[PDB]
Amino acid sequence: DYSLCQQREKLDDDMREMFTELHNGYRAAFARNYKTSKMRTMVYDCTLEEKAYKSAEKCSEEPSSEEENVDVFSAATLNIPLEAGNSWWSEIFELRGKVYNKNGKTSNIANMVWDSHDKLGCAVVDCSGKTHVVCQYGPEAKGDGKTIYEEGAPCSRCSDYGAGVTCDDDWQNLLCIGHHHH
Repeated sequence: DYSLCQQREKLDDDMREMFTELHNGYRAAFARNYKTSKMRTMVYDCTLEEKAYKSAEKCSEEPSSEEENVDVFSAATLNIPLEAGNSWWSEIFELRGKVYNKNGKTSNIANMVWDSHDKLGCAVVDCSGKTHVVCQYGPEAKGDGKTIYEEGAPCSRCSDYGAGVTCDDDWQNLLCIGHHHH
């Protein structure tokens, strides 16, 4: 549901969906291969999208807070969600276990697979001829020295999140989802 999002020049509902699906696929792959016990399903959040735009328009090439990812490019090869997603996912090679080490090498992948993250919103802007892609995540949790994900059977600890949260049959029963119609 993107009803609360406004018209953006370089982002539409299609791309919002592409961003969300890409992240959840990354998180499902990560949960199965690293055995993460409470990896949440992400849902698109139009409030985080507005936060992402307000931050993106500053045209920094670095994140301004722990829950922000930034990517900068021109002459893209892939579409925008894949160009950003792949750059951020590639940091997986610099991870060294479940503990986040703030070293400039893993901030994007850590935001994407932080187990308690369940919301994202993104922004696409031009800065002096380069595309900046920014995604903002929630809730706030990421930090140096903190545990990115707890380890164990997938979905075994969904109930840690409390009311209404169950294993998500939409994502191969690997992720945890909040109460919803389905």
